[PDB]
Amino acid sequence: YNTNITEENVQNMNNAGDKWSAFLKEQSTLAQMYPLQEIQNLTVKLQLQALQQNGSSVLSEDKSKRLNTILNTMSTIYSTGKVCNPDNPQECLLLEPGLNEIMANSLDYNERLWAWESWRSEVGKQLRPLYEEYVVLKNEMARANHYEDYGDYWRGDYEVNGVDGYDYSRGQLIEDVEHTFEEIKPLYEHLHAYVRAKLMNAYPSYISPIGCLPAHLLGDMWGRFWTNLYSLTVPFGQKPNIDVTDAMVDQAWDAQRIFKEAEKFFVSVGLPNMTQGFWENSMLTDPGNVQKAVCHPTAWDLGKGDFRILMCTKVTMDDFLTAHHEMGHIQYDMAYAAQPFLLRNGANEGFHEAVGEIMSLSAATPKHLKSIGLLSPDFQEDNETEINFLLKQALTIVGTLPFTYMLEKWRWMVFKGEIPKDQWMKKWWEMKREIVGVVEPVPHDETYCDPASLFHVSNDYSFIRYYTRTLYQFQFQEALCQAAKHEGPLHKCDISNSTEAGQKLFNMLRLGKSEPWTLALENVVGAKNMNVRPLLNYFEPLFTWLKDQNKNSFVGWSTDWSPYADQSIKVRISLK
Amino acid sequence: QALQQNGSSVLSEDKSKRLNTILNTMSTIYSTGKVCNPDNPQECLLLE
Ligand SMILES: *[C@@H]1O[C@H](CO)[C@@H](O[C@@H]2O[C@H](CO)[C@@H](O)[C@H](O)[C@H]2NC(C)=O)[C@H](O)[C@H]1NC(C)=O
Ligand SMILES: *[C@@H]1O[C@H](CO)[C@@H](O[C@@H]2O[C@H](CO)[C@@H](O)[C@H](O)[C@H]2NC(C)=O)[C@H](O)[C@H]1NC(C)=O
Ligand SMILES: *[C@@H]1O[C@H](CO)[C@@H](O[C@@H]2O[C@H](CO)[C@@H](O)[C@H](O)[C@H]2NC(C)=O)[C@H](O)[C@H]1NC(C)=O
Ligand SMILES: *[C@@H]1O[C@H](CO)[C@@H](O[C@@H]2O[C@H](CO)[C@@H](O)[C@H](O)[C@H]2NC(C)=O)[C@H](O)[C@H]1NC(C)=O
Ligand SMILES: *[C@@H]1O[C@H](CO)[C@@H](O)[C@H](O)[C@H]1NC(C)=O
Repeated sequence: YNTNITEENVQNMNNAGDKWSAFLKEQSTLAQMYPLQEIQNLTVKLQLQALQQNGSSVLSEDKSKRLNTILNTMSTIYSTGKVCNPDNPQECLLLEPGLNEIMANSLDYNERLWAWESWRSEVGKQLRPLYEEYVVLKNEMARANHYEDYGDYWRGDYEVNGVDGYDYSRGQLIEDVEHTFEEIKPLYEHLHAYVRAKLMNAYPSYISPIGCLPAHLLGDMWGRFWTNLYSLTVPFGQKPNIDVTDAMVDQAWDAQRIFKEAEKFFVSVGLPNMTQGFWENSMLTDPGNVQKAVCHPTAWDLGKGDFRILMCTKVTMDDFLTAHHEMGHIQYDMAYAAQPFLLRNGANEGFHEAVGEIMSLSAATPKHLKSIGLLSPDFQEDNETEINFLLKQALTIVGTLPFTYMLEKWRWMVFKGEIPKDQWMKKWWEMKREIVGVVEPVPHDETYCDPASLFHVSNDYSFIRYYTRTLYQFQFQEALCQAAKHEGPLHKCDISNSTEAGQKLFNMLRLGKSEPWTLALENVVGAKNMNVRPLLNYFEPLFTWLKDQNKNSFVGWSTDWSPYADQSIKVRISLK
Repeated sequence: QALQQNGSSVLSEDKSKRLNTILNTMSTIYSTGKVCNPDNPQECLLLE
């Protein structure tokens, strides 16, 4: 279907998916009569547990169809929402095209404010009752499955039991998250202060030097990433960053050389060759013909000895990095190729994405570019280029940590009933002021529903995977080239001509889900929990640079200023 | 007589462009107006 869009392909989807789901349900019902606390062999007990879930079928039929209808309605309203200019209501814009481009390119305060306010006011108002009832349905469903709430069901992903002291209680996750965020707060404070100081020049008379930042100036709809502010926060614009886009042009690099170069890099690292069958039954480059196919990169796990990658080639570095990312996914896929079907997966949700990130990062270093030959040896990069690159990386990495933590904390606290239904939005914004340090431009009462505007929230998805993986990557960094005796800066780490790092990686790759992720961490990193020290060590030079640059500044913020307090009027009424 | 009509050009140039813009606006808004059901405000219907 991805290769060929036909109605026959769509009905083949429907039939195959229905058959697979029916087979899974019938197998679960047949195996449910096997008791659990009798098999001491863990590698089969894990399969029994992974096949034992009764899912939403415990819930009533009418309630089940109502829930499915509500989910479909939420997805449809998110996908087809539209707002537009009051001045000329005859032209209207969706969210994915234009509006995202507007918020990622526009420099007008009024335009950004209007778009940010209008999208929420015209989507969240519709979405509010649906979520208010969906949370109740999910809570009932979770309680029907011996869980405290749906948040407990989500947290059960990391839960490990009966492995003689390596167990991890579900409640322990919260403690780890808060302890990690405590050490992250000081660096985020400095970064936020520097960003506010830099934005003071772009939007004068709109930002208080000690207040929080207005929400509609973050470069994104919600602020999940701060990359779009790079042009407005460049430390040294006189010298450009590391760009080699003309290097492949000079050598006339077609859209085939990328994969061969990736294979050569893998061979130099120590990993074996690649399957010719994979080269044949794959989609290295988009045909470009009249047949539509999605250009979104994705690795496939067909099994049986064949894999493939779907991504539209192009002569640019990002394509090289994405190829490395997907190739890492594919390597991890063959890593558990000799495992049962129940074990043909990663240790948890944050394992597949952690491998591709480190793989791309190892090849993204300028040292690798110099070694390849594209970057001539005589050319050199000073400290300012490194600072610019580190700031660019930080604007993507650090920015999402407080946002992700705050979102997950809000969802967890709302799923356990600790927040009264009539006191959701207020509490939400309070966290935004005190965790993230962002203040809304206009007050929002309880009729709105702001987090429901995000795709992950309105589609029943867990957001914690973006947090822990972000840590694991950097932790993997300490396990990646420190064993490979790398002595230079951590941002210059590379593992070419290092077979020990490859062996250490393979030792955990060739495990699948057969062993707990804690066991893999102890096997490679040597710990039994996620650590934040590697991340702090990675950004030490930029941390020192910020500390030097923040002497004439006020690190931190006060959660009382607002862009509307200067023109507001207070009222006081005493009826009695 | 059929060729003698001085036409609407006798008006001032700014007034002429204002009239032309307004007529075009009327035509466009009539051609592209749309209303739809509050029950499902995601699908909306034209006139023709
Ligand atoms: C748990 O049971 C499985 C299922 O038999 C065992 O896995 C097999 O082990 C035998 C030898 O004991 C091998 O010949 C098979 O290749 C293994 N694969 C299968 C069939 O799953 C496993 O050994 C048992 N756990 C123990 C006893 O350590
Ligand atoms: C989910 O699976 C469990 C398996 O135990 C089912 O619970 C059993 O329900 C049957 C009757 O349906 C009883 O005879 C057993 O005593 C129950 N065992 C218990 C309490 O664990 C449960 O009904 C299943 N739900 C559905 C509809 O799939
Ligand atoms: C780091 O970047 C700065 C950019 O100027 C340079 O270091 C400073 O350079 C100016 C003029 O040369 C002088 O103040 C000093 O040589 C440096 N300032 C210090 C040490 O405080 C240099 O290009 C790079 N390397 C170092 C060690 O600063
Ligand atoms: C270690 O591995 C690298 C990875 O490429 C190899 O570098 C080769 O040899 C020289 C540089 O040393 C280059 O001109 C070749 O193009 C590289 N090709 C090969 C054979 O991979 C080499 O094996 C070692 N060199 C180092 C230390 O980088
Ligand atoms: C397989 O790898 C070996 C060792 O790097 C190499 O000599 C050989 O040319 C490779 N063959 C393929 C299929 O690339």
